[PDB]
Amino acid sequence: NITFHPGAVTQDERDTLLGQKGCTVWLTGLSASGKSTIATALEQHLLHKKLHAYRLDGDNIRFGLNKDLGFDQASRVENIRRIGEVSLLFALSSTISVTAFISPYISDRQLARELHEKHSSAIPFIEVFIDAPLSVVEQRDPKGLYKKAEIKDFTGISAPYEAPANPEIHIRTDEVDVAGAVEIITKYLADNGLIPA
Amino acid sequence: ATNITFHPGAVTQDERDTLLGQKGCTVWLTGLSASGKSTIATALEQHLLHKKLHAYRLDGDNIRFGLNKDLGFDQASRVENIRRIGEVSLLFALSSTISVTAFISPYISDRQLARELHEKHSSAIPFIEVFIDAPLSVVEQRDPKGLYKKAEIKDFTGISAPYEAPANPEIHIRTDEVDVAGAVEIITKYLADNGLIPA
Ligand SMILES: Nc1ncnc2c1ncn2[C@@H]1O[C@H](COP(=O)(O)OP(=O)(O)O)[C@@H](O)[C@H]1O
Ligand SMILES: Nc1ncnc2c1ncn2[C@@H]1O[C@H](COP(=O)(O)OP(=O)(O)O)[C@@H](O)[C@H]1O
Repeated sequence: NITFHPGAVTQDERDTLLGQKGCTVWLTGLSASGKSTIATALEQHLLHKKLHAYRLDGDNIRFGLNKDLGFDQASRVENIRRIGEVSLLFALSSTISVTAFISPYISDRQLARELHEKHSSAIPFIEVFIDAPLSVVEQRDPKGLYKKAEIKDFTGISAPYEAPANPEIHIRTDEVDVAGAVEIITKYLADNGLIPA
Repeated sequence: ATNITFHPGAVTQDERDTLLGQKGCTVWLTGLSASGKSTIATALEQHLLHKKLHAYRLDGDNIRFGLNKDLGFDQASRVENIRRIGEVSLLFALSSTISVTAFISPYISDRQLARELHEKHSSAIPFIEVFIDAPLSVVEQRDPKGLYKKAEIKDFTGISAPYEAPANPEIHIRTDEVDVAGAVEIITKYLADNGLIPA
């Protein structure tokens, strides 16, 4: 009982068979703003809804796929480029891809977006501004990164963060808790047809 | 009214596999040009999707001009091409997806490095190496893109560069003896026999 047409499955075929549409949920924000805390909680929530969702962050990218990359300007650009391509591949597989990198530069995030929006069939790219004040992330500072200021070119302290002008989702994590941030993102996905009811 | 639950930290591998009713793995196809990797990969992916299983094909169409567009054709580029593909296929397996790679991957050391990414991973991930084995005579008869006839093309695997055949892979399929549906049946049966998809 094995059936297939010649060639590759189309995107509509895959989406229909798996009962799910792929997209990229692109988190951006300062260190300690809550990207990682929100991404792992959102991923679990979606998995409880029987949805394929997968988090991309430093833990599974930096020392594997991108282990060849340094911290010079060219390396940083290439790091985001490759994360953009990988996130697109996950979306093409009918998975909700959640990226949790500071991604400070407008141009880098824009090129990741264009890979999705210019894809032969356009793939949703949902930019989520995880927005916490500098005073809040310095008070949080769960790794001591802000106190070191012994660390150079640090986003928001000694390097620039380029805030998105008008992202698809804007979440102020000093006024919404983790569950509320997960609720906001999931409701956006549901209201835009990307996950079932 | 909401309905949200989660524990601190990341989902564990067993939690993810259980919630999704599926275990992730890499099905690594290797073989000569025109041996049937892409033909089998697209049929297999369709078959698994029909079983409501996440499966995803990695090949030249979605890798070469995207993630790996920076790479050329020198030996160093070639090694790096397979290296990255090994990492990406691992990420898909970690997502509880059946990742199917369809690259010639002619060198034993490159396939071995990809394999060790899976087998030495903190939680070990199955790496299923499938020798798509067709004689030089058959693939020269097939030559669906004229690649073997060009000989015009340099350092071509099986003609002017080596193919290092797997010694004893998890699956060995002679595509001059089995049709595409039978090749899909063998791989799918192996997946079920090893608990990676429901029976
Ligand atoms: N609403 C919220 N969302 C996310 N994190 C929060 C929130 N409120 C407080 N925090 C705390 O802020 C810190 C954010 O750390 P982390 O998720 O590692 O941020 P990032 O990945 O952006 O560097 C965590 O200690 C978290 O517990
Ligand atoms: N039993 C078989 N398995 C796979 N392909 C076959 C088989 N018999 C004939 N073919 C043909 O051989 C060619 C294989 O092409 P392709 O899948 O592109 O090989 P590769 O991906 O290894 O370069 C296709 O034309 C396909 O129709």
